[PDB]
Amino acid sequence: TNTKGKRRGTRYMFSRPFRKHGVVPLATYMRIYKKGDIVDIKGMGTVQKGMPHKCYHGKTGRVYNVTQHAVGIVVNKQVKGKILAKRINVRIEHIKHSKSRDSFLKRVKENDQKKKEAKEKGTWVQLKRQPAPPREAHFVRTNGKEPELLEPIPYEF
Amino acid sequence: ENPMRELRIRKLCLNICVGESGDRLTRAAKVLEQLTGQTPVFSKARYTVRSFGIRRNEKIAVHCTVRGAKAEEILEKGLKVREYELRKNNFSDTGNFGFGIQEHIDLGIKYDPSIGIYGLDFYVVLGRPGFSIADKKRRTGCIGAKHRISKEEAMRWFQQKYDGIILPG
Amino acid sequence: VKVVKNKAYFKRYQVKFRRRREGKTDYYARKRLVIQDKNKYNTPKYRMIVRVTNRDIICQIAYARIEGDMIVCAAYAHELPKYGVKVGLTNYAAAYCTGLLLARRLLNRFGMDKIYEGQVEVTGDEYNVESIDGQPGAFTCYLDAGLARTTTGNKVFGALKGAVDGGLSIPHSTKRFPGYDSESKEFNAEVHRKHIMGQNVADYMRYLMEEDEDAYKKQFSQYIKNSVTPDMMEEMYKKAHAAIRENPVYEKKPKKEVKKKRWNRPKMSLAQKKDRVAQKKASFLRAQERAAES
Amino acid sequence: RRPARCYRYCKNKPYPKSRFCRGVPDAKIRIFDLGRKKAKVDEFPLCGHMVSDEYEQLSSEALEAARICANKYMVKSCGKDGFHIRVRLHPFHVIRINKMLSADRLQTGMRGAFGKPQGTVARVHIGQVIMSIRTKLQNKEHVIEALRRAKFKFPGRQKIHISKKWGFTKFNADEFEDMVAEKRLIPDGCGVKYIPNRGPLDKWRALH
Amino acid sequence: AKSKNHTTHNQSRKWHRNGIKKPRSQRYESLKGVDPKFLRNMRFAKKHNKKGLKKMQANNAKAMSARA
RNA sequence: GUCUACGGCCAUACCACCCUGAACGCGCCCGAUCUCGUCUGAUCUCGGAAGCUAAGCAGGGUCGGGCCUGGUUAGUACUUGGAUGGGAGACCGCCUGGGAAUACCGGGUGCUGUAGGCU
RNA sequence: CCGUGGAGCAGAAGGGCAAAAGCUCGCUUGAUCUUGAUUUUCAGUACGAAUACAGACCGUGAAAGCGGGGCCUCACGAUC
RNA sequence: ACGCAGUUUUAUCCGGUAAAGCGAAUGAUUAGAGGUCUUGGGGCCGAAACGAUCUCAACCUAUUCUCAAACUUUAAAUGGGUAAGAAGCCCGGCUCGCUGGCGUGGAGCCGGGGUGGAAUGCGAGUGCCUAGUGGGCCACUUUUGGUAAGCAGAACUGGC
Ligand SMILES: [Mg+2]
Ligand SMILES: [Mg+2]
Ligand SMILES: [Mg+2]
Ligand SMILES: [Mg+2]
Ligand SMILES: [Mg+2]
Ligand SMILES: [Mg+2]
Ligand SMILES: [Mg+2]
Ligand SMILES: [Mg+2]
Ligand SMILES: [Mg+2]
Ligand SMILES: [Mg+2]
Ligand SMILES: [Mg+2]
Ligand SMILES: [Mg+2]
Ligand SMILES: [Mg+2]
Ligand SMILES: [Mg+2]
Ligand SMILES: [Mg+2]
Ligand SMILES: [Mg+2]
Ligand SMILES: [Mg+2]
Ligand SMILES: [Mg+2]
Ligand SMILES: [Mg+2]
Ligand SMILES: [Mg+2]
Repeated sequence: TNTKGKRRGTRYMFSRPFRKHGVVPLATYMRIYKKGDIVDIKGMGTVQKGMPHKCYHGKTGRVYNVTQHAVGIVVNKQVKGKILAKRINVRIEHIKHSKSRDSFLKRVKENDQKKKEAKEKGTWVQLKRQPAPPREAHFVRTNGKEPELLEPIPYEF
Repeated sequence: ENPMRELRIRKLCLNICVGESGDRLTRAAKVLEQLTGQTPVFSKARYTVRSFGIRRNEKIAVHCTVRGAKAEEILEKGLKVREYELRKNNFSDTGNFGFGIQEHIDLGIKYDPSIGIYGLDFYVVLGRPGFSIADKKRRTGCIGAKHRISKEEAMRWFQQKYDGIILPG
Repeated sequence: VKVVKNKAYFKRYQVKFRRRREGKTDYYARKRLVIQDKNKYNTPKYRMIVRVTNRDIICQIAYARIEGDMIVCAAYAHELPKYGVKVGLTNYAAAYCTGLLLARRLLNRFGMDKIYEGQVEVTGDEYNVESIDGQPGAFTCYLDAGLARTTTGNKVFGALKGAVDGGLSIPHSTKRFPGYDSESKEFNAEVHRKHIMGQNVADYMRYLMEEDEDAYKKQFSQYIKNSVTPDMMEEMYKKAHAAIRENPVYEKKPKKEVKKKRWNRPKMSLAQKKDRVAQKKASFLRAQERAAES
Repeated sequence: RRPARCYRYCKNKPYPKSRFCRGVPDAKIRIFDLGRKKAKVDEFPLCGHMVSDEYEQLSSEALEAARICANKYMVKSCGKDGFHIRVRLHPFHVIRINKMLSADRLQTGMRGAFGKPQGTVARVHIGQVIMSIRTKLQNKEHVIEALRRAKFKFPGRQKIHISKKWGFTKFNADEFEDMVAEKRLIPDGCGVKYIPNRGPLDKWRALH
Repeated sequence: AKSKNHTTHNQSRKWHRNGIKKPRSQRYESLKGVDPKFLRNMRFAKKHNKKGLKKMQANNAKAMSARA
C-alpha cells in the first residue's frame, strides 16, 4: 500500500549532499573498470539515466560486462526467500572502487615479500594477521609528581 | 599624468515607446532611420496593461544603439537642443546619464507632415578602455574598483567636456 | 538600508570550478571530447587542442589521465621565424603552418616519416588520409577549438587543414573552411588555397598602397620595416612549408639556471601579523593620549 | 472545552501550524512581555526563572492564566514598571479532537479516525524554563511568591531557581559589573552585545 | 469481519529455520548477458585457438624444457 | 621565484577594499577589404602592434566576511543489551559498551601533472 | 550594477539542472525496423514502465559524440 | 585438508533516525536597540515650500525568545554490503573477424613456480514426492489513530 514504484523513498539518498551541486568531475569517468573488479554502488542525482534502484544503494558487487559508457555488475541482493546474484547495468557515474580488495592485495604482496625473505635467510616470520593481543606486563612511571587525587564534585544547578 | 584612463562614449541609446502598434510605431522607426541611417529594433511583452489597450508580443517600442562618431554627433545635437543644462539626478550611480528630448525635429531634420510630432529618449553611458572584459565570451572578469565610473567622475566629465552646467536644484 | 545583499550567500555559495571561474573551460563539451568509451580500458583519445591568443597561437596533441592531461606533442606560433616565417605570426597562413609543423613533429616523434606524406602540394581539396595495409595505421585525432565560436573562416580550421595535410587523420567537414559559400552549397577550393597562401591580405596591401599610404604606414609596420612584398610572400610561404617538412626535429634551448631572484613578495608570519595589530593598538592609544589633549 | 486530564504528556509527534494543518484556531496567548518592556540592562539586576521537572505539555490557556496571575501579583507588589516578566515558552503543538454525538449510536463510528484541531499546547522538556522575571535586588522574595502562585496553577511538579546570570543574558552576574566596563559587553536595549576579538579594526576605533 | 492486514512477524525465524544460502559455488562463471561484439571477438578467437596453436606452442614447450 | 596551454583535487583555492608587477607570456588597445554574424566591428571572425600595466591576471595585506582543521561544549544530549531497580504515573538512576552538534577560543588559506618560455 | 538558483523545466510533490536539463534561433523526425539480456512488481510469473547492448537505415554537429520519445519518479490492458 | 556460519575481529563503502541548530537556506514566531531611504497620519517656524524640525508606519543592520513527521549546515548508537587466497600471485608464448600510431589495449587458450595466509564452532553439497497451514494473540523496547481501553493497526525479539 506504500505504492511500490521506482524510488519512493529517495528524498535524501539520491541527492547531492552539500556544496557539490554542479557538473560531475571527470575523474569519476577516468577509472579502470575491468572485469572482476570489486566495486561499490552509490547513486547520483545529476545523471538520471543509469541509477540502478533504491535497493542497490550502498551495496558492493563484481563486474562481469563493460560497455561503451556504462558497466555491468553482479550484486547479491536479499529478498524474502534467499539471497540471489543479480545482473545490473549501471552507468559509470554511480560506481566507485572498493579499497578493501586493494588492501588485501597489498597484504598479499607484503606476505610474498616476507616469504621470499624467509626462504632466503631461513628465518620464520609468523605472517598470519593475529588480532589485538592482551597487554603485556609493562612498567609505569610516577616520578616527580604524586598521583593526582580525584573526587566527585557537588551538585550545582 | 593619467595613463590611457579616459572617459569616452561607449554607446548611445535611442528609444521611442508608442502606446500602440502599427502606423505610429512604424513612423517612429522611420524617424530613427532618418536619424541614424540604420534600422531600429522592436520591443515586446512581459506586461499587459489593459488600461489603454496593449497586449502580449505587440511592438510597443523601437530602439537603436549607436556607437562612435555618429553617437558623438547625436549627443552633440541633443545637448544643442537642451543647450547644455542637465540636472543632478540624471547621472546614475554607475556613471551614466540620460535626458531625453521632445520635438525630435529640433535636431535638424526636415519634418514631413505625414509622419507626426514625436519625441526621443537620449541615454548615454560612459566608457573606459577595458570594458570589453565583461562582454567578451572567453574570460568574463570583473571591472574593478579604481577603474569603474562614478557619480562624481561622470559629473566632472560633463563639466570638463562640452562645457555643461549641473543645475543641482 | 535597502537590500539584504550578502548574509548567508557567502556561506551557501557553491563555487563553480577553478578553470571555469578563470573562464577557460566549459566541461559540457569536454565531457564528450575527452572521455574514451570503456570497451578499451587504456586507449588514449588524442585531441588536437588549438588555442588562439593574441600575438601567438598554440597547437597541441594531448590525451587524458586521472592525474592530469599528458601532452604528446606541441607547437607554437613564435617559433615560425626559426622555421622560416619571419613575420605574420597570427594569420591563417601561420595557422596552417603551425598545423603542418605540429603534424610533421608528431610523425617525427613517432618515427612515421617516410610513409604518410599527406598533401605536399597545397591545393585546398578534401584530402582524407587513408590507412596503408601492412604498415602502421593513421593517427586518429579529434579537434578542440575551445570556447571560440566555430564560424566559417576561423583559423582553428586552418590548423585543422594543416594537420590533415601533414597527415593526421581527423574527421571533418568541408562546410566550415573559408571559401565555403553560405547560400550556394558548393565548396570552392581555389579561394581556400588563396586564403592559405595569404593572397587576399596581399590584395589588401595593394589596396592600401593604392588608396591611402597613411594607414599602410600606420599598420603593417613590421612588414614594411623589415621586408614584405606579395610576390616574396607567395614564394616565402611555399619555401617555408618545404623547410618545415624537411626538418621538423625541434632543436631545443639549453636553459641551465640563472640563480638570481627577488620578485615575489613572501608572506608574513603569525607573530609579525599579531605585532602589526599590537602596534596599531599602541599607536591608536598614543593618538587618544596626545591629540585629545593637544 | 475539554479538560487537561485527557490532553496530557507527550504521546505523539509534534504537529505544528504549517501548510499541512490549515485548520487550527487562534491561540489563547498573543503577547509575552508584561512589565517594563523597554527596560535597560542595568535597571533590574536579578532574575528568577521557573524550571520544569516533568516532561509534560503546557496549554496556552494555562500560560494565559499563569501570566495574568503573575502580572497581577507584580502590579500589587512592586507597582507598574518595577519588574519584567517574559514567558519563555511558546505554543506550537496542536492537539486534535474527535468529537461525537453531533444522542444515539447513529452519527458515525470509528470511521473517520483523524481529528480536527482543537487547541495549541507546548511541549516542555525536563529543565526547560517556563517563565523568567527580572527585578531589583530587594525584590527577591516577590519573584519567588509570584512564581509560587504560578506553581499552584501549572500542572505537575516544577521548581524555582534564582539565576546566576544577569537577567536574560547568558553572562554571569559576578563577572558582569567587572566586564561590561573594560572591554567587551556593550548594552543594546534590554539585550547585551558581546564583541569578539575577530573584528575589523574600525569597530575598535569606533569604540574606546 | 475485519482481519489482520499485513505483517512480517515470525518471518526471519522461518528464514533461519533452513539457513539462508549464498549461491557460493560458481567456478567458470556463466557467459550469457555479455556484449555481442565481445562475443563476436571471443568465439572466433576460441575456434582459431583450436585451429592454429600447435607448432609455435610445441616449439616453445620444447625450448622451455631445454632451458629449464 | 614565476607565467602560458591543457588539466586533477573543487572555496585552505570565493566575495569587498588597498598596495606591488622588472623579462617573456597573458591581455586592454588600433581598423573593417576579404571568411564572418549583428540595429551598432558592443559580441564572434580577418592582417596588425602606435601605447599601457588603468583593468583582467599574478603575488602581499585586512585584530575582514565565508571555508577547512583543532580544543571547549562533553563523556553532556543520545543509544545496543539487563534487572522481582525507584516512581501512582510522568519519567529517572544504575551495570555493560559505543558516543554527536551550536554558541566560545585558537591556526591556516592553495597543492600538484604534462608540454613550452623568460630571470 | 548586484544577483548560487530564491525563476523556469506542460501539469501534485520529491530529486536534479547555469557558457545547463532554463529562454531564443537553424535543420530534423531515432516518437523508425528487428533479435536477445537485465531492473522494477516479484512467486523472481505476466502487463505497463525503464536500462545497457547488438544489427540496418538515419537526424544534428566542424568533429567529438548525442538521439531509438518527454531530465527522472505513473499516466495504462490477458485468452477468444 | 575442502567448505559453512542469525558470531566476533581487521580494512573499505552506504544511510539521514535519536540528538542538535535555525545570530545557517525554507516555513513559523517574541521583544528591545541603532540607522535614517520611502510613503502615509499628527504638531511646530509661516502665504505655501523634500527650506527646516519631533513622533509614528514600513525598510535595513547587529541582536534576542520559542519550534518544525511531510525543515536542515552537522550528525551518533544500532545496522546493511564486500575482501580476509591453491578458483589466489607471478613469468613466458599463441589466437582474435573486438579495438587500434605502435607486438596498442582487452579477452580467451597453453606451459611452469612455490599452499603455514584473522578468531571461534561445526562433517557438507544436491535431487524427487507431499500433508497441514493460509481466523491469531500477548510482553520489553520504537511507534500510528483515539481522551483512554483487556481498543484498532505496524518493526525486532521471545512466549502462548
Ligand atoms: Mg560547444
Ligand atoms: Mg489473515
Ligand atoms: Mg561588412
Ligand atoms: Mg557579411
Ligand atoms: Mg574594436
Ligand atoms: Mg594597478
Ligand atoms: Mg591589468
Ligand atoms: Mg590573495
Ligand atoms: Mg575570517
Ligand atoms: Mg536502556
Ligand atoms: Mg553579472
Ligand atoms: Mg517540479
Ligand atoms: Mg544503434
Ligand atoms: Mg527517511
Ligand atoms: Mg528531534
Ligand atoms: Mg494430508
Ligand atoms: Mg480458516
Ligand atoms: Mg493490537
Ligand atoms: Mg479484534
Ligand atoms: Mg512457554
